[PDB]
Amino acid sequence: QPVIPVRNIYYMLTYAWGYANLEAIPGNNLLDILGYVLNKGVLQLSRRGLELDYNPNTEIIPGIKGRIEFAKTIRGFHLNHGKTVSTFDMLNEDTLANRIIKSTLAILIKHEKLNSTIRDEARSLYRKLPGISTLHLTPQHFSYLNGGKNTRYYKFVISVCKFIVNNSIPGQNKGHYRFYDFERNEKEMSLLYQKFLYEFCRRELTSANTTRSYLKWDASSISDQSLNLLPRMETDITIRSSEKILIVDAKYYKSIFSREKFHSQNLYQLMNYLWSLKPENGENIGGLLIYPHVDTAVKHRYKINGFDIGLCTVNLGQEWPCIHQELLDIFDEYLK
Amino acid sequence: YCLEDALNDLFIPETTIETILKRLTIKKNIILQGPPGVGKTFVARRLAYLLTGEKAPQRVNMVQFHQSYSYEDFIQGYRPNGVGFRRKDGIFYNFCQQAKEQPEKKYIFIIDEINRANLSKVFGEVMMLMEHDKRGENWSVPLTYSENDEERFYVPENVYIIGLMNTADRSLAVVDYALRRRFSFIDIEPGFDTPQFRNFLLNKKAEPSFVESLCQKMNELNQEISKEATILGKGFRIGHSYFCCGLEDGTSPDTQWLNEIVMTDIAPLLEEYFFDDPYKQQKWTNKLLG
Amino acid sequence: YCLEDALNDLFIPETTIETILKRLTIKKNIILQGPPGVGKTFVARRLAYLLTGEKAPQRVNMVQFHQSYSYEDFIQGYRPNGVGFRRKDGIFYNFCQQAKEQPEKKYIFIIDEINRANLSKVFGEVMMLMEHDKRGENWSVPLTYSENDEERFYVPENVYIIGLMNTADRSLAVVDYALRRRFSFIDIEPGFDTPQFRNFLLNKKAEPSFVESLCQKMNELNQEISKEATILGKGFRIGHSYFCCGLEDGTSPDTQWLNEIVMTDIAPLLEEYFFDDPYKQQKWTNKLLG
Amino acid sequence: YCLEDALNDLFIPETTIETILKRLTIKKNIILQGPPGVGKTFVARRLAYLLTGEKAPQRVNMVQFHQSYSYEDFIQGYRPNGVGFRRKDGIFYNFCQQAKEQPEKKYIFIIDEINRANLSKVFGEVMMLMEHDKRGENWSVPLTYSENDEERFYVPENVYIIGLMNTADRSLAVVDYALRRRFSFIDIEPGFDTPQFRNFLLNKKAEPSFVESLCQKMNELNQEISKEATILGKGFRIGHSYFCCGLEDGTSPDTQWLNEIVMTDIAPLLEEYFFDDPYKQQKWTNKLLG
Amino acid sequence: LNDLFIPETTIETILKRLTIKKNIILQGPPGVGKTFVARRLAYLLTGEKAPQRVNMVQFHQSYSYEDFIQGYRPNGVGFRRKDGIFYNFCQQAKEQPEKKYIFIIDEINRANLSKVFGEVMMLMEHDKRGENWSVPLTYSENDEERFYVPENVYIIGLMNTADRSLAVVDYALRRRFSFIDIEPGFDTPQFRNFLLNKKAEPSFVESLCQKMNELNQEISKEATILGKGFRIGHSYFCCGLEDGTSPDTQWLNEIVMTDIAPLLEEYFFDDPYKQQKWTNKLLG
Amino acid sequence: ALNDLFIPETTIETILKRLTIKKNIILQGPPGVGKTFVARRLAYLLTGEKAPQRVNMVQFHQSYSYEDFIQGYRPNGVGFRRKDGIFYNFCQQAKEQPEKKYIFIIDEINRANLSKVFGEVMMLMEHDKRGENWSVPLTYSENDEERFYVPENVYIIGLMNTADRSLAVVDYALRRRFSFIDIEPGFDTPQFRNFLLNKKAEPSFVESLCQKMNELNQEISKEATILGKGFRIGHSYFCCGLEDGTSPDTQWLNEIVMTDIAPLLEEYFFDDPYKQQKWTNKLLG
Ligand SMILES: Nc1nc2c(ncn2[C@@H]2O[C@H](COP(=O)(O)OP(=O)(O)NP(=O)(O)O)[C@@H](O)[C@H]2O)c(=O)[nH]1
Ligand SMILES: Nc1nc2c(ncn2[C@@H]2O[C@H](COP(=O)(O)OP(=O)(O)NP(=O)(O)O)[C@@H](O)[C@H]2O)c(=O)[nH]1
Ligand SMILES: Nc1nc2c(ncn2[C@@H]2O[C@H](COP(=O)(O)OP(=O)(O)NP(=O)(O)O)[C@@H](O)[C@H]2O)c(=O)[nH]1
Ligand SMILES: Nc1nc2c(ncn2[C@@H]2O[C@H](COP(=O)(O)OP(=O)(O)O)[C@@H](O)[C@H]2O)c(=O)[nH]1
Ligand SMILES: Nc1nc2c(ncn2[C@@H]2O[C@H](COP(=O)(O)OP(=O)(O)O)[C@@H](O)[C@H]2O)c(=O)[nH]1
Ligand SMILES: [Mg+2]
Ligand SMILES: [Mg+2]
Ligand SMILES: [Mg+2]
Repeated sequence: QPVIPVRNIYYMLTYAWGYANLEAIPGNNLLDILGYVLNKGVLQLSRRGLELDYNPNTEIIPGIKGRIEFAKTIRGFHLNHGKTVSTFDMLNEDTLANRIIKSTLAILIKHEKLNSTIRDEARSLYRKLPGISTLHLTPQHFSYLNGGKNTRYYKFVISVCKFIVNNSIPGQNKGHYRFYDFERNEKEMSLLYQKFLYEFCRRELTSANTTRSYLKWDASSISDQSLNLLPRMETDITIRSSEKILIVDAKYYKSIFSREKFHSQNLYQLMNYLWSLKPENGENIGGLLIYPHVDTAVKHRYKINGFDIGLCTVNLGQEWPCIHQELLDIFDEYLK
Repeated sequence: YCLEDALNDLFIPETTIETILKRLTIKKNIILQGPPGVGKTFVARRLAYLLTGEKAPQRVNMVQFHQSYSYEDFIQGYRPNGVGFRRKDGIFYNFCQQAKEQPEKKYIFIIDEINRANLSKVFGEVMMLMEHDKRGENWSVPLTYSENDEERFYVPENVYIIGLMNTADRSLAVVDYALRRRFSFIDIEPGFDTPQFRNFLLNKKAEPSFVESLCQKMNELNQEISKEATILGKGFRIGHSYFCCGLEDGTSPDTQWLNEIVMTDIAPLLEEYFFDDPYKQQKWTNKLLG
Repeated sequence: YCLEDALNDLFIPETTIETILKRLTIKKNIILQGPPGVGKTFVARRLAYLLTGEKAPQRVNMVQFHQSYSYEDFIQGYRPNGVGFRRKDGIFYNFCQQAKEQPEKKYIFIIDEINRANLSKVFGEVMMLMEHDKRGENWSVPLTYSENDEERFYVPENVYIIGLMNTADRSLAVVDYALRRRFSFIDIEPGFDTPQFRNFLLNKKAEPSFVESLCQKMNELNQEISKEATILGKGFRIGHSYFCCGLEDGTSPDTQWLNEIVMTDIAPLLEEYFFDDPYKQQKWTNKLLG
Repeated sequence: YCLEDALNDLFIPETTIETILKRLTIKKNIILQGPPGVGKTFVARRLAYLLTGEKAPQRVNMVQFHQSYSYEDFIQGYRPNGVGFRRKDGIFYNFCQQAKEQPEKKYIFIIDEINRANLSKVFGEVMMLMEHDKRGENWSVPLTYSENDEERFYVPENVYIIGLMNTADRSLAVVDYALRRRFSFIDIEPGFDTPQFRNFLLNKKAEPSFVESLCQKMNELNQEISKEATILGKGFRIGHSYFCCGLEDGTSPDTQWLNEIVMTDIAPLLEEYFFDDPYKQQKWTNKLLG
Repeated sequence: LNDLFIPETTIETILKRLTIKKNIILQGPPGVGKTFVARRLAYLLTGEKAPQRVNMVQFHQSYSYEDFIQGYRPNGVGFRRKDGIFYNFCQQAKEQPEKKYIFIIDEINRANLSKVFGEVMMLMEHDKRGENWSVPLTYSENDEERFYVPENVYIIGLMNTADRSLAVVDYALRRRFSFIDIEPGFDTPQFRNFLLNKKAEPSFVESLCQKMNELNQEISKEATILGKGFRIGHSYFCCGLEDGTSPDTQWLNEIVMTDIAPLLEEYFFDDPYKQQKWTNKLLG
Repeated sequence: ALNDLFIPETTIETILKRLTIKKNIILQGPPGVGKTFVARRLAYLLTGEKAPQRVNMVQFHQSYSYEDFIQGYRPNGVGFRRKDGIFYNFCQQAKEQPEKKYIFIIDEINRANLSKVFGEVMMLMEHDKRGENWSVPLTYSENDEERFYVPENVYIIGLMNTADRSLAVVDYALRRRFSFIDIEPGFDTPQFRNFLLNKKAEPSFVESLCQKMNELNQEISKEATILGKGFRIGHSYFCCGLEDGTSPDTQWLNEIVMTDIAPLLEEYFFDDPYKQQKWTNKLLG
């Protein structure tokens, strides 16, 4: 029942989120890793200073502050008891962005299985933010934050809270939490795999252009022009360069981790993508299937139906730079 | 006031309007819940005249709520003189007193954009009377601003209250507690896949296939929006009125006319919707043009 | 006055300019969304004179929404008189009365940085009334602070409204989808590729290579700006206003002048824009300089 | 007044100063950004009399913004005379009228710590008006609290605006890129490795050996600060003021004098800059002493 | 200069720093006599025991620019512009230039210090004091009417270092203020001499310093969580023995449970054993 | 009164030792502990005269402000007047009698913002700074003729409750000036047992109930985070209904279980009805 060592997965999430030392931390499990960055990350932010958003405040005060709203005062007759309804912009840290972090820290502390040091340090920080109001977290809160007015650094740490919240399970106790066994599910791991690659390819392969391409069937049907019944087809990634175009279909499977029969059903999707795609330049068309393996990496090339197709693997668990080395080495072969 | 004038032009099925007419006589406190551009404001002006059976402005009143709207203007309150403060009968107080004169004739009060202001701040004490069961002079109460307990106000049974609420904003996910008890929510469909909306175009020199081709995509698109719940619920989906307007000249519908709407209205809206996946914008925008 | 007069100096293609009047004449309320420095403020005063057909200021009104405007400021509110308050008709209410003074001649209301203010708060009742269909006496509605005697405020047909929302500040973006249906949104591009921009430099003592080199680099940059959507979206892409001005004295455009621009204005923006690696900052700055 | 009077005590190069007045005469709006202790406040009072060429403070207005500052204070707002409220023309409004009286003479407004207060709310109407090409009556605009459309405010051409913002806090930064466009941003550096800084010390009986040891040290340290732009940008680096003042009595700057201040001021500052690293604090602190 | 438990060198630093720089921040844990130090010190700088010159306030999160400097606030008739204390105080000192007038701000960390000071955050620096540096105030009706700090004014800030708020860091204010740490001073003889001149046992005083130091050093062990700023102050011992009860082990036992025990909880939160351990360590 | 009070005398003796010196004090304990009734008897004890006039009581809430507490402007028939608050009036009453100890009771203090309410005076109530030396003119004191100083005689008691898990860490202001005291329910105390045996209660019935509640009091505080020691049930519910004229009995207790402990038991857990039912059933028999 093997899975990737937990530390390296964090690197994949980083590219997936589009943006540190993990050697120091001794906790193999993920939550020690993720909390340490969050616990440390807030400390990095606080050094520079946390975000302060001008929050308008309209209230009943004993004097003029900012702009008096004449209507609310006269209607409430606050003049008689020497009061006014006035609008002013107090500058606070109680915004949604900061509130999410603080409530998450409660979840992080409440987690049943966690390093002692991480739990202790977070509890300090939780106290260190007295003004902020705790909240009950939902994706709807994170949904509102798609504006991303905050810095690039904030958006990274916020994404971490999204992973924790959704991948938090109550455990033995009603109050406390228990972390999700994320590695076991392939589907999100696959969506991690696909998203990890797409943003990764933009970074390293500056030489080539990397875009996801939607595809349309060559078919015509008398019944419907819509062809809603037909399967929707959107590439995982397309990595187009002047010399050669290349489409990749990659998925995370448990069977392939075993070094026997081979699970390559995704290939069935791939061929039809090649067909429906027509290149104006007509330089060439190439395909690649890349999967994660644990032990070692194996590469083959094939010439199937007039298309040049590669099957390849990566030895995850080796080392992240050598893995980073291997991926760039891989594409150089096929991108030609 | 014939239904034929009322109901022929409409895109809505005759079933739902009848269902609406049922509950409205029954409960008299109704809310139309749908995205903007489906004729919520459009129907309600007609609906009032349906019930009365006549086109009468006096018996029908329309307002739109906003944050500045308050009890003191709505119901009763004090307005400054040059120095002094004079009490003034508000709309609903003045409006009901007309209804008190003629109990038989139906009276209609229409409140658009109700969610923007809290009902309690405006209505307040009168929410007790407003409910359908507790109406009539039996339940009379003296007002906050009544000079004496003798002066009393009761909501006459004849008045019906209509509320037009749009499910297009994130804040409205937490619907106000005041509304839910007292009003009956009804959902208005986008109403693309309807005969009359199509027939409206066909009378306006439209090809059926171009019309029929469009609806599947619109029906397809709104389905995609409703599938989401986190950012965009079912209530956010597109209404049918972008396409209605702009044909007053007689210019025939076509991709040329349609493309103007897509780029100038629907294209940036999708950027707001699909901020996270700009390519998703490209997916649909290219899909619609084709 | 005519289009030839306006489009003499404007860097925009005629294509949008006719599209603008097309949507306006049908819809009567539109918004131009683009990054700062693309002549949004610049076109707006010229546009007003086109539709009236004359260069008249009286029929036009220009304002800016500054996140502190209110319904009391726009429409109706209470102001102190010497000792006691009085009701003051707002500017828009003051404006509409002028527009209905003569329906024949069109009247324009211009709002800079409209996205800032909470439009639902300011307009209130008008948010429905502004739309083309629901105009005139038929849709007269009584205002909040109107006298108890029925006095109603209706948008004249001749009135046209224009909004000016920059695309930089993401937070200050229109999420009032109910309001976004009244308006039609017109994207404006930076204007680098256009010859009408290029001619403006070449007429002003410029080399075609230096001009053609400039547009090549900027267009590369805006693609890279357009590449991202996480932080820096398409809308953030750089405007042409920086290059437009400062040559009135007779200073010919050259790398010296361009170098002053890059170090002084753009180079701060870039480091503010990225704030992840200086290399990207060092890269693109040197690219423009080299 | 004359130019050389200012430059005698000024550590910044004239090259930057010449760049500054060139922009300011053109742009009329500028922002000076650097760490605290580099003479932003110092230069600004000097700079105004340079631009006017005559030492007239009446034509100079100097203010410090903060959270408790608004459009009502700055521009216009209603405030209590006593029993009766009145419209109080804010300070900037009054300043602009003064400059109108004498259009020839330049009038200067100095805003210290501008980045603190919400400029978006404060400037508002001004945010459009202030730009170099939009000044004058042609672009006159009525304000929020203006009695009618005719009452309008236009920035005079003679006015010059100065913006002063520290770079220490990323929290308080001018993220409004539209606001960024009006202002021309000129960075200011600590300028340790300058003659005029050294001449000031040698003039006050300082060792040239100690001076060369001093400037080299801080130059390396400040460069270390700029390196970790993710953590601490170049804007965070130490200014020259700590060493500047404190010798007024005539105390010679020996190594002991420097060792005293480092312990009292920079040492806790260093502790804050390196919360995680005690050795790095120990490294650089000990580096200075030997 | 007699009953002070802080080193004579440290106070000598301050007077030289204060007179020159005119602004300081005195930061330390509670129970180090920050209030008494400045009040003792303030009379030194004046040279006379004058309390009218000296005014003290204790800031708090709700404290505002309305309170400190200026503000519009109601009279019986209506609203008017009300000069806050500092405007009132600086005018009073401006009336008499020669003498040195002092302003003391306690619990300064609580308020958003930038917000409160506002205009004077620039003006307070020693060089920018005078009519040349005057500015019209925020609420000033007229541009010509301005406010400038006089040179005689000197400012003292008292800071609790045990409640860090990771909300706002200002390094510019740090330029205005010269930060001076204060240690509890258990080791100092003046603290010991006070008790030995109160009929304490010689060992009992010596025993206490060993006990406190072992605890205090542990607090400063983990600079990230806690620091020397967190460690315990001495002032709790000063109070309560002037009634006539000389020190005894029982009296020590009272204070540990009375005062320090919550502090331990505050400090060593969710670690009772460490509290029980360190508590019991002192009692033995 | 000591015999009437159910809490340990040592705590009673300890408190008088603290307050006399510290002059500011706050009691945090479970609801149903007689915290108000505790302080009043203690208030009468310290003065020694059983004087209610010296005693004044206030209950705080979130709206409570400086105008309510200290001073504010209230409308006249025409115009408005400065209107003295409670604490301003109360201390000036105490100012006349310096020898006489005067006490102030602030119930549910933690709800309101002390700073907003007290403001200026929040430092003046600190025992070190008392008397005319620390006099300050008030915000609304237009003239400098009169300044407000709390005289030494004043003692301030704050009644706080450990009932609510929603409550976060106490405000920093409070911790500084106040000594925090935990009050026991007092089931184990003999004075409470003599308060039932004086009512002809069975010793078995008396002793069993002490053990019964203690079994619960341990379990409610056994929870690490959500339910602490402060949560555990107090005795005040048991007092009311026995000396009115009706003797103790298990059926009398049986009603009390349903009345207060049963909903309270639901309130604390709010997760498991069986865990409530098990405990409620355990209590009854
Ligand atoms: N002919 C015709 N027009 C319709 C129909 N439904 C809506 N419209 C048109 O759509 C436009 C706007 O309708 P409206 O009621 O205001 O939508 P709304 O729900 O009120 N908008 P909002 O929610 O933003 O307030 C009008 O031109 C209206 O006549 C319809 O069924 N038939
Ligand atoms: N001559 C000329 N100048 C142009 C043209 N387009 C923009 N500019 C110039 O660029 C500067 C700013 O234009 P402006 O309308 O204010 O852009 P904006 O979008 O309104 N600014 P903002 O978004 O910040 O409000 C002015 O100098 C303007 O004249 C143009 O086509 N011709
Ligand atoms: N004598 C002299 N002093 C200088 C010079 N430059 C800066 N200073 C001194 O440094 C101190 C601060 O000046 P200031 O402008 O306020 O620095 P700043 O960047 O504005 N600081 P902040 O942004 O925090 O307000 C003063 O002592 C000032 O006189 C200089 O060239 N000569
Ligand atoms: N004799 C003497 N008393 C001191 C000393 N330090 C503090 N005290 C006394 O301790 C009591 C409380 O001091 P306080 O200012 O409230 O503590 P702090 O504000 O936290 O530093 C007062 O009586 C102080 O004078 C000292 O060094 N010597
Ligand atoms: N006789 C007597 N009554 C007590 C004692 N303790 C509490 N009580 C009674 O319990 C009631 C007050 O309880 P309390 O907790 O203050 O009510 P709460 O303020 O609503 O929480 C009164 O009937 C008190 O007399 C006590 O020790 N002796
Ligand atoms: Mg509507
Ligand atoms: Mg503009
Ligand atoms: Mg300065």
